[PDB]
Amino acid sequence: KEQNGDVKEAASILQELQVETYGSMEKKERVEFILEQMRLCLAVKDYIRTQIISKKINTKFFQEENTEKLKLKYYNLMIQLDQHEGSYLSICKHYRAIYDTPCIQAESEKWQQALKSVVLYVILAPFDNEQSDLVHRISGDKKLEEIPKYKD
Amino acid sequence: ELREQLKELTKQYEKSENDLKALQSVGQIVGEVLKQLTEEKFIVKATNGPRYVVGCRRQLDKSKLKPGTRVALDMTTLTIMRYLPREVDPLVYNMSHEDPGNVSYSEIGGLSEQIRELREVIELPLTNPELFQRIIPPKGCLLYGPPGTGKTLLARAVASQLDCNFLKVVSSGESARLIREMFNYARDHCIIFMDEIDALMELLNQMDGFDTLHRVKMIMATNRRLDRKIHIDLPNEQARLDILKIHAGPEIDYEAIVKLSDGFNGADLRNVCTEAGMFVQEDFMKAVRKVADSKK
Amino acid sequence: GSELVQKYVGEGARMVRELFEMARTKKACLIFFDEIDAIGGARFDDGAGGDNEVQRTMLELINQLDGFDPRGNIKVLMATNRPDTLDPALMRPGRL
Amino acid sequence: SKMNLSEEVDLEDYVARPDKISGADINSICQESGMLAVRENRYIVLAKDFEKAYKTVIKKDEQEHEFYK
Amino acid sequence: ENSEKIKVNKTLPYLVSNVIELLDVGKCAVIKTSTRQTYFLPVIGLVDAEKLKPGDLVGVNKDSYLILETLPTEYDSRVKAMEVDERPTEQYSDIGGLDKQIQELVEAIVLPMNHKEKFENLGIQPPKGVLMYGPPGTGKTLLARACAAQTKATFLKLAGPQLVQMFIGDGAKLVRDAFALAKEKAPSIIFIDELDAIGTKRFGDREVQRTMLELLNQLDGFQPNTQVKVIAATNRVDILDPALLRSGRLDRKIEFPMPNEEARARIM
Amino acid sequence: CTKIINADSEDPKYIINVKQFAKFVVDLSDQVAPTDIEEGMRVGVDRN
Ligand SMILES: Nc1ncnc2c1ncn2[C@@H]1O[C@H](COP(=O)(O)OP(=O)(O)O)[C@@H](O)[C@H]1O
Ligand SMILES: Nc1ncnc2c1ncn2[C@@H]1O[C@H](COP(=O)(O)OP(=O)(O)O)[C@@H](O)[C@H]1O
Ligand SMILES: [Mg+2]
Repeated sequence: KEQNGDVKEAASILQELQVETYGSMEKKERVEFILEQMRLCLAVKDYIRTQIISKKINTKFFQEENTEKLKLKYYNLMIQLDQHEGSYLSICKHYRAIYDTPCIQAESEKWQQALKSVVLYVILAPFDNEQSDLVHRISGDKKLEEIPKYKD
Repeated sequence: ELREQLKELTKQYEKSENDLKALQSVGQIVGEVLKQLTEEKFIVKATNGPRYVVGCRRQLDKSKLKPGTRVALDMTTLTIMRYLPREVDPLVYNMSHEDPGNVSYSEIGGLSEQIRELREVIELPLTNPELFQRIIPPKGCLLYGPPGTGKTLLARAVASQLDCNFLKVVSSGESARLIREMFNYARDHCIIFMDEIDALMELLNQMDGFDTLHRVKMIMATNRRLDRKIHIDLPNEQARLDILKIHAGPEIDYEAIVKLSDGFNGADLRNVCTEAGMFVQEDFMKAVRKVADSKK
Repeated sequence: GSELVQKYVGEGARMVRELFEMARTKKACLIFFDEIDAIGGARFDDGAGGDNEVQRTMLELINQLDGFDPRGNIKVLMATNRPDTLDPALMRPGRL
Repeated sequence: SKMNLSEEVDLEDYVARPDKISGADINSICQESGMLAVRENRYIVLAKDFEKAYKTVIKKDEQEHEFYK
Repeated sequence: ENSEKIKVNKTLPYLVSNVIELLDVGKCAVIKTSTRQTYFLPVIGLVDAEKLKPGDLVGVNKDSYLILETLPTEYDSRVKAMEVDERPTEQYSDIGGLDKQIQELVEAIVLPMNHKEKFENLGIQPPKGVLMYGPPGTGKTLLARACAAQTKATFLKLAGPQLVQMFIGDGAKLVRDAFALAKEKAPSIIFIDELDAIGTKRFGDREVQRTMLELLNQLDGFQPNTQVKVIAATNRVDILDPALLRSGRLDRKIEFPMPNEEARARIM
Repeated sequence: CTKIINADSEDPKYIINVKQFAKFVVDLSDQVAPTDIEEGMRVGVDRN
C-alpha cells in the first residue's frame, strides 16, 4: 500500500500489530515490526504515536549479536522524530549511541559523519549541566582528531 | 628453602604481632539513633534497651544517621563511632522480603488466555506510564476461580517475562501495620503479590493505596485501580496432556493417562513418577494405574 | 494444682518434667493430680493465646504420661469434678 | 479537566440523562473510560469510551434475583 | 615471645558468644554475647577468619568482648539425652487398621533414607517433611515408635513444650542444637510430637513465635541431600500455621483415620 | 557444665551455664581430682 504512491492510509493497517503480545520467536521479528510501525508513523508525521510506539521498545536488548541494523534504524527514526520535534540534546545522545555502535566504528565516514553531527548537536543545545557534561565528553575523545576547522 | 621459609615466617610473625595489636581493641555498643538532637547529639538506643544522648565522631559525617541507623556506640564515652548496615534478621524471608526467585515461562505449558490477559493487565504500566499520564494506571487485578490454578506460578513466569523481579506477600493489627510499613522497601526493590487473602479480625490492613513512584504494580489475588477478573478453570479443556508433558522432568501413554485422569495440576504426574519409582520412559501403564488409584 | 501455673513461660512444663523425674527416681510412684480442670481443659485458643502456658504444661504432662518413653512404675489417680471440659488427649485411655 | 478529551465528547449529555449515580460513580466512569481508551490504544478519549464506561458502571448493580421486584 | 604474650593475654574465663553477623569495612564482627548483648568489633581478633560464618560459638573476652578461641560445638543436655539411647522395638505389622498410612510413611521416610540415589535417578523429590495429623488415639506415636525401632539411623524425639524455655533465645538455641545434631548424625529421622506446642498460630509469647520461626527457617534450609527426614505428629490441626505446611516444609500429609471394623478386630 | 569441650586431652577447659546470666568457659582451681565434674555435676564457680 505504501509503495502504491499512497500513504495516508498506509500507517493505519500496520498500526494494529501488537508484536509485543503476538507471542513470536524472539526479539528480532517483533523489533522489526515495531520499527516499521515507527517508520510509517514518521512518514505520515504522527509524532505522538511515534513516541508512544517507540516506548514499546527496550533499548537494552540491542546489546546482542545481530542487533546492528535494527538499532541503527531505531536511533535514526528517533532522531527524525526529535529533529522535527525541537530537542537537540536528545539528538546528540542518539548520535552518540550511533557512534558507539561497534559496526558504526568501522569505515571512515561512517564514524566521521557521526562525530560531526554529535559535535554540532552538543553545540546546538542550551547551556545546562547536562549539556556541559556532553561538551566535556565529546571534547577531544581522541578520535575527534583535527577535523579541519572543526574541533576548534 | 630460604624463600619459602622466610615467606611463611614473615606471614606468621605478622599474624602474631597483629594478634597482639587486636588484643588491645575494645568493642563498641550496637544501637540505633532515635531523634538526632542538636547536630552534636543523638538519642541512641542500645540493644539491651537503654537510651543515651551521645556524641558524633567528627570524621563520621552527618545526615547518614537517621532514626533506625545501626551505629557502633563507643563503649564508655558513648559516642557514635561509625555507622553500620541494617542487620538481616530471620524475620525477612518469612516476612516475605524476597525480590528474586523464578523458574521459567515455558514451565506453564498452556494457559494462553490467562497469560495474555494478565500480560495486558500488568505490562503497559510497568512499561510506559506516560501514556496513561497523557489517567491513573491500574494498580491491582484479580486471579480468580478455583484455587487459582497455578496462581503463584502465573506470577512467577509473567514477572520474569516482564523483567521486573517480584514482591510476594501472604495475607494469612500489628501485622497489618508492618505489612504496610515494609511497602517502602517493597517499592525500593515490580509486581506485588498479596496472595492468600482468604483467612479476619484485622482492621488497619485496609486498602490504603498510597502513591509511589510511577510504574510498579500489584496483582492482588483471591476468590469470591484494581479492576480485573481472571476467572480460571481447575482442569483445562485439552491441556492436561500439556501440563503432564511440561511437568515430565523425568506420549500415547500421556494421552491414555489424561483420558481418565481428572485432577487440578501436575501433582498427578508427580505421583505417577513417584509410584513408578517405588514399583525415565519404561513406565507407560504404571502411570495409568496410578491415575486410576489416586483418590483425592 | 496451683504449683504448676507460674509466670516465666516454660516453668510449668519444667515442673512437670521434674515431678516425673523424681517419680522415676523413686521405686514405685502414685501421682495424685487433683483439680486438673485448672491444668488443662480444651486446646482451642481464640482469645486464650495469652493463657497458653497452662496448655503447654498440660502437653508436657501428656507426653510424660505416655510418649516415646517407658514411664515406669508410675500410676496416676487424677481427680476432676468436671471431666467434660478436659482435653481428649488427656482423657484418652492410653494415659487414664 | 485534567484528562485530555476530544471535541465530540460533550459531558453535558451525560448529566441530563436521569441516573442515580454518585460522585464515586462518576469518578469510576471517567477512570474506566480512560482505561478503555488506552486499551483500544488512543491517546484521546471519545464518546464511545464514555458510553462504554457509563454502561459498565451504571448497570453494574444488577444480576439480582427478579422475584424480589 | 609474641606467642607467649598472646598466651598470657588468653586467660580462660572467656564468655561464650555467637557471631550473629559479619561485615567488611577489613573484617569485623557483630557478635552476640550470651550475657544477652550485641557487641560490635572492628578487629575480629585472634580468630583467623575461617569464613567466620554467621552463627558460631566463640570464646570472647569478658570486658573487651574480643573474639578469642573458637569453640567446636554446644548441644544442651536436653538435646544430648534427646535420642533413642535404647532403640525401641514394637513391630511394623502389629499396627492394625492403618495400611495405606504406614506404607506411605515407610516409603516417604525410609526409602529416601536407604535408597537415596534411586530416587533422584528418576527425577523424583522425596519430600523431607511428613506431618501426621490425626484424631487423638489413632496411633501416630505408635507408628513413630515402629519407625524408630525398625528403621536404624538416628532418631530425634522432639516433644513440643521442650522448645519453649522461658529465657529469650534459649528455645531457638535448643532447636538449632536439635537440627545440628540431626545433620551431624545423618541419616536421621526427626519426629516432632505435639507440634501444636512449638507454635500455634500467632504471637514469652514472642519467644515461642521466634523458636517456631527458627524451626521453619532451619527446616527450609534442607536440600534433597542432608539425609534428615522430619516427621511431625499432632492431634488437633486447627489450621496450625498454614505457613508450616507449605512447599519444601512439611508437605506429605499422612492423615490418620479412626479404626474401621477390620481395624478394630485386628487391634483387639 | 554442658560441654566439656572434649577436654582437649590436657587442659580440660570446662564450660558452664549460669542460666539467666551467661555461659562461660572456665578452668579448675584447687580442685584435687579434676575429673569429678561428670559434665553435668553442678560444679562450683567464683564471681569475677
Ligand atoms: N501449567 C503448569 N505447568 C506445570 N506445573 C503446573 C502448572 N499449573 C500448575 N502446576 C503445578 O501445580 C502446583 C500449583 O501451585 P499453586 O498454584 O501455588 O497452588 P494452587 O494451584 O493450589 O493455588 C504447582 O506447584 C505446579 O507444580
Ligand atoms: N492403630 C492402632 N493400632 C494399635 N494400637 C493403637 C492404635 N491406635 C492407638 N493404639 C494404642 O494407643 C497408643 C497409640 O496411640 P498414640 O499414638 O499414643 O495416639 P496419639 O498419636 O494421638 O497420641 C498405644 O498404647 C497403642 O496400644
Ligand atoms: Mg500457584
